[PDB]
Amino acid sequence: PPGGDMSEPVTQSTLRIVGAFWRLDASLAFRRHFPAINWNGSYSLFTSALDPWYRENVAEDYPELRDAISELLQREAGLQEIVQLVGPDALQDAERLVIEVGRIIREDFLQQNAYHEVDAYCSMKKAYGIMKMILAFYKEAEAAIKRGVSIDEILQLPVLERIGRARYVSEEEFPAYFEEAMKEIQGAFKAL
Amino acid sequence: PPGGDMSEPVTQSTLRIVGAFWRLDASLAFRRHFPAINWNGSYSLFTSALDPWYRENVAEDYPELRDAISELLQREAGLQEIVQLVGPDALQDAERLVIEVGRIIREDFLQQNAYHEVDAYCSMKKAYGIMKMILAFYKEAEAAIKRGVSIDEILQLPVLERIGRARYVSEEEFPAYFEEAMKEIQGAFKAL
Amino acid sequence: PPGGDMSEPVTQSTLRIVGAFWRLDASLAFRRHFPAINWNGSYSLFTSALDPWYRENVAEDYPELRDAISELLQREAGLQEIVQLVGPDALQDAERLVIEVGRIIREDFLQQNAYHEVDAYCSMKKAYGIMKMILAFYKEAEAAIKRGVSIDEILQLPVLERIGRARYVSEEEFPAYFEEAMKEIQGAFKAL
Amino acid sequence: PPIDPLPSLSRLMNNGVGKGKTREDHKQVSDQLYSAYANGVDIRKLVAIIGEDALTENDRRYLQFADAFERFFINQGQQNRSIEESLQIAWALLSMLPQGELKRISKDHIGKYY
Amino acid sequence: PPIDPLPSLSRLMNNGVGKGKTREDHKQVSDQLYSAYANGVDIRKLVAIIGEDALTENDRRYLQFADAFERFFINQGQQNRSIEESLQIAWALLSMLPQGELKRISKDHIGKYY
Amino acid sequence: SQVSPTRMNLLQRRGQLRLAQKGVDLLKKKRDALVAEFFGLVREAMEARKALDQAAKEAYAALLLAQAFDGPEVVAGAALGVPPLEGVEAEVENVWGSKVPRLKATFPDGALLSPVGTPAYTLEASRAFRRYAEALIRVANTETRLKKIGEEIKKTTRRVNALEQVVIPGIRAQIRFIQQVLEQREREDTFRLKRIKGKIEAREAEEEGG
Repeated sequence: PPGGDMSEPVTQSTLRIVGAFWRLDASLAFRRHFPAINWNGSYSLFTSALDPWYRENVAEDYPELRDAISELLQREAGLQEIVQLVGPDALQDAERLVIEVGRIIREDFLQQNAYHEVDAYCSMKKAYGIMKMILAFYKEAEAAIKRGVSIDEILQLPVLERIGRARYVSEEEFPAYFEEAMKEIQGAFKAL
Repeated sequence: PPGGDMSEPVTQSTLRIVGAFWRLDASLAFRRHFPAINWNGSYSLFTSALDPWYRENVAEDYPELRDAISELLQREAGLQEIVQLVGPDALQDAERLVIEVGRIIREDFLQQNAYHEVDAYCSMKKAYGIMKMILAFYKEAEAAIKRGVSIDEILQLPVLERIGRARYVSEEEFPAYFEEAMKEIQGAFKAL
Repeated sequence: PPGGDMSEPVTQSTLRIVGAFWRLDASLAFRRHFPAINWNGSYSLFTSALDPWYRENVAEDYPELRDAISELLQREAGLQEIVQLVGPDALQDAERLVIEVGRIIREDFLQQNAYHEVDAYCSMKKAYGIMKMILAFYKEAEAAIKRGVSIDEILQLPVLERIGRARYVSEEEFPAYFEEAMKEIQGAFKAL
Repeated sequence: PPIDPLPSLSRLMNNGVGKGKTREDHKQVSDQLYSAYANGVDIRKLVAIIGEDALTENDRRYLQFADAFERFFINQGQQNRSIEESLQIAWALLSMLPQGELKRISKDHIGKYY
Repeated sequence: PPIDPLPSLSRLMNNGVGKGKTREDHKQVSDQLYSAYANGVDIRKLVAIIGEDALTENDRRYLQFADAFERFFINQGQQNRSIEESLQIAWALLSMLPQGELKRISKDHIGKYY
Repeated sequence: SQVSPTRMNLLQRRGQLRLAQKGVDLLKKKRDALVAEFFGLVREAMEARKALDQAAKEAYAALLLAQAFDGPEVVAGAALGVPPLEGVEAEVENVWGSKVPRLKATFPDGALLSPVGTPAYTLEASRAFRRYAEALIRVANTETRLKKIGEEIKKTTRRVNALEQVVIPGIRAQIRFIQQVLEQREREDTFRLKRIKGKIEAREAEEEGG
């Protein structure tokens, strides 16, 4: 932005009525994000005409899997506000469910490096795969916690580390990597 | 003004030049009790110099009523909040007293209709007796709690109803209703 | 400051080029602390070129002692912050230690009477003396209070009051407290 | 379309319509769903910020109100509606709620439609 | 008249008066009231920060020094008051904190003005 | 000294209000819920208490001199009728001010297992043991609740004070300062802009007047 403000004409008139907007901060990109995107502040102005092509070419449940990731990623903002308010101090299971999930989504999934071909570079099956990896683990956490399994013990699993090893894996390897990991999800969750 | 702001010229100039500001609140309005004038956000610096000329022409005890009675709203504003959250019955008999008088001020001396033309026509003599009765009902309320008179029967007196029927006549039936209404307070705290 | 900020060019000329700079505050001025120096917006570059002349005439036990006073109000800052987040009943003996050192460093060391002219002029003799008084208290107080004597009791002792006379004293009344109180600080505070 | 709770209001809404021109019950139904929607927005995220160590029936039911109010009432797809079908939705959802949480609509109107 | 000299600054206050130019204890009771009163209102700040209390027994005296200064001294109507009537009675309101060793006053007007 | 930006930051201080103004709306009826239901437990607490207190002491106080060496007897003969170290039933409990542990006084206490003393007062005294164990649970969960609500109160009341002092009017007053100085810059704009125009008209008046 020329003025540092984005309320200025030239920004809105063709640089924000555009097909996509991603905002950035200075301490955003410093952690390990390059190129960064915001978690909340990024919306998509045209996506409702790009769904056909995504359905057919990529995966037929792909407009389902991106809306269900973003849903958490952006609802997290709900909690961000109460932090900067009185602060949440009511640790509850359904509480710390959103918190820790979303956190890892910003730590490993928005942290991508355009410097390596294992932290970035994506084809259909890699872009497909990762985005379902998280969903599943999250899904299984939802029904885990409901019985009375603490989020502490979910954190100290080796499956937390698998999502942590889903940004140092190549596209080629990606296929067989994902096919082995789907079993470690269902094992270390349903059973407990 | 566009916000309600004072950093716009028009407001911060008028503000000293003209001595009175009459804010109405949206909440105060929505319940159907008019006027809806928010008192903490209204003021009239005129009142000072008019206090001579008020009592001179209107009525002798007229100023004496206004200034005195306004204390009701002040100890009611910070009372409703979250101090009578637990019901008024679990509070002191001096903090109860405030809502006992509170009934007459809110159903008599603040309720009016712009749909009914027999109550909206008001004048000096009508408004003056209404404010007056609520002084003479605090003087008898507070003598009620000094004798330990129950807050079940004071809230069911005929006395309250006797105020209510005298806001449904413009000023014609008002004189005769003040003959009966005044003395009724007098013999309903003395009938208990 | 025109705007009350030093961002305006008429104010940043003593902070455009570097040297020393002092920070005088309104809030200090109100209780009538003369001078109003604050250690939150003042630096000096004659702390790398008065070190020679100090240990040539003044003392070599001075380039250290001066610093050892500044750390006092360094550590008061970190804590002052937390005083405003939660009271002195959340903070321990050792917390309040450097807080009520800080107190005498300001009560009797940031206030100097403008109607006693022997505090409107000082000398090195006045300097080094009263810097060494505090040295003792600290270094002693770290062991005194480690015996579980709560800061409450040390507030009631006469020991504070005697050191506190330092803005009503003369310079010809300077050997009255110099040698005298020196022994009483290290002496009758570790027994009593 | 996304329309806020208390932040949104249209300055005129009853001087172009009357009773039986947009239906008679409309009058008080129009100022129900203002105060009735606006109440669920106060616990539409607070259900674990008020813990599971105090939870009441009334406000709980006011979460379920919201979810069905945004799904069915606000959104109605690109499918067409009329005054009478857009009124149906409002009543139906309020039917979960008791008579004791309905306060902005008269018993007269309730004796027409519930 | 409401008078709050919390962020005030009186530049001169011992010049243009002295002792015997007004009264003896005028020069002394100048700064006294200031900080006695000041530190009254100060308490009400930090009590509420940590629960609803934070007060000590060396607080209960400064606390009431702000009530004592309140409607007794600040409130007066439009009633003329001499420098005598003011300072004289100011010292009986300086009998709410233990006398003799006061912040700006010492024993030189204590035993003379009660 | 150190001062923040004034047009980058413009965007954040408008958003300060959206977070703040809306934020404190819901803060009000939030804490009110927990404190509302709390009252119930305080009233209800004394229910069993008053009842079982006076029949607890009843037998107790009417025995000391006949016994005082049969303390030994009741503890000995007991088969796990009194746990001296960590016999309590400690409970974990999540609340606003994190994991605070609570607990209930539930251990075996026993009833009419005492011999010697005074034939009638003994038996009675042993029966009284129910009215220790049981009653103490009441206070075990109501007084502990008291401490949980301590946290709540402190953190809470802290925010009220702050809000009404430094917070609200301070973040208000910031806008003003911002606004007025950026606006004021555009004084210099106009006076120059004027003078720029004066040059354009003058130059063409050195074609039509000189």
